[PDB]
Amino acid sequence: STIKPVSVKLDADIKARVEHLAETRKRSSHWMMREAIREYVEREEKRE
Amino acid sequence: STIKPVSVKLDADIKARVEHLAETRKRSSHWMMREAIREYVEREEKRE
Repeated sequence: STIKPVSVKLDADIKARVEHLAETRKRSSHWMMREAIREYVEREEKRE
Repeated sequence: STIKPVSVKLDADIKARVEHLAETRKRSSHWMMREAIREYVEREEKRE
């Protein structure tokens, strides 16, 4: 399967807090946004 | 500047389920990705 790059407009406050958590959990800020989106659809689709 | 456009590499499977969920609730797929990320930091920051 291929990958689709989507542009997400984030405010500077949320974007900075996402980058801080990745350094403290040795993750990458790009990986956590994917996991944030992935868990969002999984939770909300099982409620439909 | 408090507006930063970030590119998130999403696979076609997650990219389609986010847009489908967005069509069924009339909020844009872009709005849910910002809310998906926002809830991730808020939940994970209270775990630190």
